[PDB]
Amino acid sequence: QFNPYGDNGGTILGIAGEDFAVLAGDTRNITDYSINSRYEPKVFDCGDNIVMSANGFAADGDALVKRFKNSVKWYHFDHNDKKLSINSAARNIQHLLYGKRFFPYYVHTII
Amino acid sequence: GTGYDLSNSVFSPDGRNFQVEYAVKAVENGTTSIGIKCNDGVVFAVEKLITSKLLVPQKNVKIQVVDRHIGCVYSGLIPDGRHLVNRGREEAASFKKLYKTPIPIPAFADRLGQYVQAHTLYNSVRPFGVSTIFGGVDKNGAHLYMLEPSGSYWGYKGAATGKGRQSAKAELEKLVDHHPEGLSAREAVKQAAKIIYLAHEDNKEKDFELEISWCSLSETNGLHKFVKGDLLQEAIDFAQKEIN
Amino acid sequence: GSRRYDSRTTIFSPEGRLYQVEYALESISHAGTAIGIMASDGIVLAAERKVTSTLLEQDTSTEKLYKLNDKIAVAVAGLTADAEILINTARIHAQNYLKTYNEDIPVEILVRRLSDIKQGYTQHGGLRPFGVSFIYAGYDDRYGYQLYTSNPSGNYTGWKAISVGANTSAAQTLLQMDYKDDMKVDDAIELALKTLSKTTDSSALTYDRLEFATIRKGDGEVYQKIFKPQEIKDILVKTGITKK
Amino acid sequence: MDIILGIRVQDSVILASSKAVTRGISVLKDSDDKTRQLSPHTLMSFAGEAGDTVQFAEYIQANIQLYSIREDYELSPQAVSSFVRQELAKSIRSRRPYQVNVLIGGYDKKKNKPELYQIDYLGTKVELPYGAHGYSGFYTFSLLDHHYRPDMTTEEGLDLLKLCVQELEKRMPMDFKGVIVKIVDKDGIRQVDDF
Amino acid sequence: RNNYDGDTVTFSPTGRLFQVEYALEAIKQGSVTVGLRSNTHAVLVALKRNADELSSYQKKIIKCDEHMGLSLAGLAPDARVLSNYLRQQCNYSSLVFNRKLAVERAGHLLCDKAQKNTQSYGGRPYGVGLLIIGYDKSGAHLLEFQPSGNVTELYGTAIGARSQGAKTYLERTLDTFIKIDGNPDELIKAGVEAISQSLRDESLTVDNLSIAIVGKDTPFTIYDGEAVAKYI
Amino acid sequence: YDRGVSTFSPEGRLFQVEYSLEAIKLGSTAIGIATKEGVVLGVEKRATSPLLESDSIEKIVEIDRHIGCAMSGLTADARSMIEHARTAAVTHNLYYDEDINVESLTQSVCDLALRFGEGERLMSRPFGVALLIAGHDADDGYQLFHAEPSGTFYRYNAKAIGSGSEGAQAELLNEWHSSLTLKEAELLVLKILKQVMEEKLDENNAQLSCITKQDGFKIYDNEKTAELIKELKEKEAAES
Amino acid sequence: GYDRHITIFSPEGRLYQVEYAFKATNQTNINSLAVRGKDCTVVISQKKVPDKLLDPTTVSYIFCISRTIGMVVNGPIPDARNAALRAKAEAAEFRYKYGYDMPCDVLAKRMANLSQIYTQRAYMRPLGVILTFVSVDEELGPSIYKTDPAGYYVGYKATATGPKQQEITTNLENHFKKSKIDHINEESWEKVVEFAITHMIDALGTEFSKNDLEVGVATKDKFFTLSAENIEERLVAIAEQD
Amino acid sequence: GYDRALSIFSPDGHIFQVEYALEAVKRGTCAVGVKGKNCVVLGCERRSTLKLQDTRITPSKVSKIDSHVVLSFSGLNADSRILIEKARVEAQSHRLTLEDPVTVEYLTRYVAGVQQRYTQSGGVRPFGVSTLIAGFDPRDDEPKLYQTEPSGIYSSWSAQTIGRNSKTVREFLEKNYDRKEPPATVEECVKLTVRSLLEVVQTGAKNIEITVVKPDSDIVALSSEEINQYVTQIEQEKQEQ
Amino acid sequence: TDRYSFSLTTFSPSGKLGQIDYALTAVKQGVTSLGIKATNGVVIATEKKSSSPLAMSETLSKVSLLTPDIGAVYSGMGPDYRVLVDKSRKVAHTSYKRIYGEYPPTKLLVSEVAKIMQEATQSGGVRPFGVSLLIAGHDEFNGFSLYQVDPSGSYFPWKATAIGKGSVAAKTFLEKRWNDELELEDAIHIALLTLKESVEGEFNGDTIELAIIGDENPDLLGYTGIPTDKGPRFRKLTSQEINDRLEAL
Ligand SMILES: [Mg+2]
Repeated sequence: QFNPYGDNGGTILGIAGEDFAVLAGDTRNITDYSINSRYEPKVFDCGDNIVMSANGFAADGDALVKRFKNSVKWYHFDHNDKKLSINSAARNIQHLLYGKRFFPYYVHTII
Repeated sequence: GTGYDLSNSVFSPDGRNFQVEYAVKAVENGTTSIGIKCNDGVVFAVEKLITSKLLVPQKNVKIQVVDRHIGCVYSGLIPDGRHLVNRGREEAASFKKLYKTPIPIPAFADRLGQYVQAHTLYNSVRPFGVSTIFGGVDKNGAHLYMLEPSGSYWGYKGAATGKGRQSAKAELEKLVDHHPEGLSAREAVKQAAKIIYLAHEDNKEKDFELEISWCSLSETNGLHKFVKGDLLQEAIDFAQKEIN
Repeated sequence: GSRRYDSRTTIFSPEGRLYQVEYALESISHAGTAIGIMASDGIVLAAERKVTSTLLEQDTSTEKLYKLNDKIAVAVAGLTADAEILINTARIHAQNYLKTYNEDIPVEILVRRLSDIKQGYTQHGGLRPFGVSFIYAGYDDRYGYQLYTSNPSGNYTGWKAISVGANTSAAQTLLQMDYKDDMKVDDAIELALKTLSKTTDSSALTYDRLEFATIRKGDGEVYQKIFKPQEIKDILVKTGITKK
Repeated sequence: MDIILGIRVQDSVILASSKAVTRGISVLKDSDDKTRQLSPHTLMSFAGEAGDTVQFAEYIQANIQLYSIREDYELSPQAVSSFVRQELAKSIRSRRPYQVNVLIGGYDKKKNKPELYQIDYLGTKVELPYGAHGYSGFYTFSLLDHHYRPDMTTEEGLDLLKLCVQELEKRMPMDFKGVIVKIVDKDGIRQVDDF
Repeated sequence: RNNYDGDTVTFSPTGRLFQVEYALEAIKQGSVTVGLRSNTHAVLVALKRNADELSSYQKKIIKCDEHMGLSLAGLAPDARVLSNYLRQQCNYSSLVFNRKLAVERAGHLLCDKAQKNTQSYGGRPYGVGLLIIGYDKSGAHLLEFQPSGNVTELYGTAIGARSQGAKTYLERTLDTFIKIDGNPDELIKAGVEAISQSLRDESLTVDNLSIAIVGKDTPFTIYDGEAVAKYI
Repeated sequence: YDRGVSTFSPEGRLFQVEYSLEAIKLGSTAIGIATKEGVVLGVEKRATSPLLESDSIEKIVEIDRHIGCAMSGLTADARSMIEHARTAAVTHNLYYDEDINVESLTQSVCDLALRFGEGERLMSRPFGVALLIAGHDADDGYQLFHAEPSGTFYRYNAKAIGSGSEGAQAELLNEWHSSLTLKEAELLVLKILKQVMEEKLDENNAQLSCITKQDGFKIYDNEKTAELIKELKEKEAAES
Repeated sequence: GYDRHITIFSPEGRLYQVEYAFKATNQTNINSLAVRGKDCTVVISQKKVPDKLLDPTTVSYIFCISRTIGMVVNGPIPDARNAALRAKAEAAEFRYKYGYDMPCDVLAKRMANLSQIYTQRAYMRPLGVILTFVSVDEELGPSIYKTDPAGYYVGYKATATGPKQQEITTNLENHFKKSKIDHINEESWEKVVEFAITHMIDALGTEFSKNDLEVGVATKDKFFTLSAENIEERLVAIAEQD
Repeated sequence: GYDRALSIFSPDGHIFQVEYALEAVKRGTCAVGVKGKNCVVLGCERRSTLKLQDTRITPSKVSKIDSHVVLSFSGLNADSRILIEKARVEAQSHRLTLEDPVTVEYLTRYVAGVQQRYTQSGGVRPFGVSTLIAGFDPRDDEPKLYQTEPSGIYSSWSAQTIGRNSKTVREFLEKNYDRKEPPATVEECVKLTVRSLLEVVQTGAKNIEITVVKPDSDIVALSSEEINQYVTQIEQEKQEQ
Repeated sequence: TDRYSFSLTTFSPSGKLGQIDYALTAVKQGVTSLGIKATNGVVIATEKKSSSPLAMSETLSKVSLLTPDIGAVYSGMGPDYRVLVDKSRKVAHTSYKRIYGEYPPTKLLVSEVAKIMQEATQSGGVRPFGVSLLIAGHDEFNGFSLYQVDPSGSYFPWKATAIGKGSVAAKTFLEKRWNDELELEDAIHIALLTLKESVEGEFNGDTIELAIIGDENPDLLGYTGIPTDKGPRFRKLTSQEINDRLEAL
């Protein structure tokens, strides 16, 4: 039987300050007990001053990050380049995730 | 009765489809494009009307490539030619996928012909407003074909369509009579340049830009390549020297 | 395209009439006359065969009267084939109601379903309507004996006595003259035969030129009888329309 | 789990439905009415899987009321039971079948007769003098087999139902929090105040 | 009068497609917009039309990707549809191939999308002309798109009412503006002079002017309002 | 019937679009004025009989709490557009936890306008109704858009549609200034309505509403409109 | 009015589009005939190549449908190739579904049913072609079956199609009246080809070179088309014939 | 399959099919609706030559949509049947999903939306039907009377007529209906409605139907004898001249 | 791209269905074909008008077997009749034999063919069939029967009738020559006499097509061993039998 999921390790961490926020992630990508890459970044700038990271299954995380970047691109397209607020991005990501409620993204997400 | 020419796929009392002939009229009003079958390949040439000097030269390409061995040029409504070339590319792709070998020129010709002819069976679609000269080299050698808006296609030693199709055809005919042994690839390229320059007289009001491609078994290894660079200038010089 | 040949069958006239419905009613006006009469203890359907000949077998012929179930019959006026299509759908709907509720379908429900089927063709689909008028004679526990009519528009109405087809004005005048509420089924048979003999287009009214049916209560059940040619001849000689 | 009981006497039908709704180890409700009035003289009690029951019952009620408004005529209890049996027999072979068992009690005004039907989630319909759905049957049937008379009055039927409910409260292992009792007769459907 | 202008599936006896010609005429009645390019940049200038003095000068420049955009003349809805198609094609290229869509390929795709409407019964050709600017791996590019399907690469052109004035202006100024490499302001000024050459009884203001620039080290940007004030 | 719904005129226009505009010209008058203190929308109710209860003449609808709409023409065709706009606004709020931009709402509405022809299933004809979409968002403030069945939409400081719209536009051109206040806008809308109305303007045949950043979109009841009418009568009476 | 443009009935009960398709069949001004031998079937057709720029080898109106069935078409070459592709597809599908090669008459009936469909449905125009199928069926012997745009199909002892059709028809009738048999009593197919060419030059009244004819021969379990050199051989043997 | 645009615009800005449907409504039997102080009366004209027609089984012009809401019409009866079926199904659906019966305004809006969709869809013609929808909202005693046209327009009315000679009856109602003093008793409303009908009927009670709607789902159609009582009272008050 | 989703057969203001009347016109111009019912069988005959004498007559089969007890002949457009015969043979299996194990009775098969034709007179983008059929059949519970089916989809049962050009003349003949005591051989004789008047050309077995629905033919069954499996009642007469019956006139 084919298992459509995998674990690629890693760890991310976000902390909010008074007028700043930080999103950090380790640059290690692994499979089982092998190191796939010692530098494979998983925290990404998505524009509109929003950083995002989906950690867990590297394929699902890359797919989710791509979909959210495309979502911000088309949000600019459809709303006169309106800045995507952090809460608007969070809600749009809730809908992106729940779209696969029955084939989930095996990732924990932090923006 | 009357009114037979208003709808497509309607037979007139003389057995004609007038919409197809109107498409042919639209074809004849297009720029000149020719094809020459030589001993081991084919050459295609086309006149590009430089409406103004704001047009970027060497761009706005008209000759299209199907697979890696088929060359197609057309006279008439350029968008219909692009549509037909896209359909032919899909046909060649499916043929390669199923039968592994690249599609032979007669097979590709019949694909295009069936498509164009099907576009003359229903009043819900418009006939194709292009004439197409295509061909290339397959396992059986070199093949040149011309396909009309009716879906009728034939194999040609040389073909021409567009405004200057008359003179060009005549010139082409002389070629067939002058060398029954055949032309070489570069000779056919230079001759196509000359023939395009000669057929430009029927469109002498606007300036023109020559465009030549070829598919030769020895010169291009069976692949379809645009004649560019030094060979293009050599053919242009041969044509210009032939005019004066 | 193809819209030029579209007759646009479901459009309104500037007076608010459906062209095809009116023309189909005009068609039905030339069909053989059919009469239904609802007596106090039965219902009678009579109809004239427009198609008649010396070589036409009548024993195996059913042109105007049809069984829908065991308690409902129809007299048809117009295109017999459209009538058969509608009759098949009506029989199927009656059996559907039976399978669903384990009860015989009330006559008005069947009439309304068939009339809705007719109306659908007059509002969408771009098809011609059904050139058929129906006279439904039925029995149910809720309303007793019931007599309905439905024309190509999808409209249906209930009558004590009614006629469809040819010479509806004359037949309706005669029925309005000679109909009384307390009459019995035999009196209704007599009145139907008399009206058909007075409004027929033929010389005399013969047995081979008629179809006859009676839905009556004779034993605690209702019996549906489609008259055979001999029964028609007998009932004709009994009311004094024929001899022998 | 749920108790669905029905006794058809001489002049009426009586339906008893357990009041308890339980999910997990919690009795969420103790006053639930497991019946829907399909028509002024036709009532239906139901039991089975959560959600399926009320969904199916209200769907049936919608269709019956639509019929009544369309024809200005009240369907007989037999026709209503046939419609419900067709619906269940179609559902049993669909993607997600309705897991509902129903009792249908009506007073046919034409026959002037009480009718009681029992239908299960498969589409198995029977007309019975007394019916019961689920494990409650295993106690009630025999009891009625001994005490039921066809000529009983509605008060006698109510005493008989009291006997049945007492037996279920005594021997059944689940607390169904009493029963709601309803009577369907020529005058319509009423609910017994206290039982 | 003419029985050959009923639809796009009817050829005239001359061989013409009158519905396509009426789409072209819908362009010619549209407002004027000009485009030009050098070897490092490409500019679109757009005189946005207003319904009246209380109206807003309608949006005439649409961005398709960080490296490509267009200006329109004609039916704004059809330009919305075609621009959305172009955005989706650029998006498909970027997502599936990690590749910026070449301007030539975008022109080919628009040509095919437009031809699909000139050969089928039901529906019409698009009543818009589009000027497409873009900087890609091949340099700067300007494309003219017509409802006929013909897409052509140019150094400069203009479409809309009285566009021949700007067209001849660029024909004379070709050798001038082609060689302005690395100075976007001069390209914008040349384009503004061109679009002024195609206006009669009018004058460019802040409200009726739209500029768009894309080129080397310059993402596709639109200047509206006071941003164009520097160009009168 | 001798053409097609998506057929071009020799001058480059869509026949059905122009015909729908001509049909809109026959509708009730609807005027909108956009200020810096809000936007005002007024409509002529136009009763066809004294028995018709003028309260049930809904020509001003709420798209969202911050966006209102006024219709003119075949108001029956508007209903579907109103539903599309309401669902679009609520769906944008659902996906993004924010109010939809007024231009975005108008653009989604106009997406329907040219969604007609013979197809893949579309409407048979364009809409026979024009819309004045007034609203407020934080990006462009107060906005008033005119949405045509041609799929095009414009923004206006003030705009009049319907029967007496032509002559109304000129009047707006005379009386609109950038520093216009909300009360002046209400009074001006009532004035132009009374001028273009075929009967004496009162609260029963004229409806007023506004969009303010503070209180959202509110339709004025009959009493507020009647008081505004009395105030307009007083202001105009003291002029020569 | 419009009853002349789509395949519906005129008030005289005629389908004018079908008649105009029959008219379109003669657009090519090419004649053909087909004859049956003792154990073979020959089709002769005219090969008219007007343009000198044409590749003569690709100018053909004879098609190899299957390994046993050949088809010669009188009509425009687009509709000819349409019908040829459909017939090849139908023959392959028949062999696949029923395990034996499609009989000539069955393929003729199939194409005739498709033609009838075109004459009854208004969305599709009739094909302006007359199809003559030749084969040596394992159950019927040498077989010639012709189908027309009207949907008719019929077998022939011999046949001819084209502008001079009637003349060739009469010639063949007369020969078969003289010989009193329904075929050519010759064992070799070359002689049957010779007979067909002889009678075609007699009916048309013009001589033929090797580049003016197209010859298709069907023998048991084979259908082929003669080359220009083999046609020239037949012409040489005819010239020597008295 | 058939998607031909039948309802299209004319150069003068008209949808000719909708207006022709209105014409079809103009030739139908007359229907009247009058709002009382606490009731709604719907009157209808029957076609003549009913001497052999069976009034027992024939469908009446006033059809019940729900226990509390009724609908009458003018135009083609078959289209009205289709609309009534849709309306009854939607009323049951609204009961099922909202746990509250339809309001007269919501049912009216649904019917008008169906009619509009039929005037905007390809391959279909508009309904040759205009409707009067009357009743009382659930747990409300304020009468509601709405009218819908083939175009999809709907509006409330204190009283309104549709059908043949509806201009005459509408003028009569405009003359004799005072909004300040609506008919207080049910009797006054039924009398006003039967007078409005008699203005055009010119026959008698035999071609007049009257259905009264009172709150809490009380709906009753008067038999021919009560209609004859009203007609005889009207003619007696007519005789004085 | 089938955009013809509308009726091509509509009511004219006079009430006529124009395409149906024109199809009847096409039928009336067809070669005469007749049918005669006897007490022990039915006979159906027609003329095999061949355009060229080079055409093989056996291929021009105008009488076609539908079921082992039901055959058909026509007047009108050959190809319409051919596709109708194919549809009828198919529906005899799909709609009856595969459901009840027995072939359909004559009336049911005739009504199915009639339904096909009526659909052809109302469906979108189609003309009516340009043929009229005479279907002769035998079933166990109705005996022998002869039906006529028109382009309109209407079918009628005939003791005997004819359709085509000489129809009127033939019917007069049949009317004055038919009686309910007729024999199958006498019916064949009357059919030959009636066709002899409607045909201008040669009159032999090769120029006429004639078939019968008579007794069962066990020799035509193909297998023996099932006493209940009766032979087929439809039998097409050979040219030799037709000539043998012609020589004694
Ligand atoms: Mg056709």
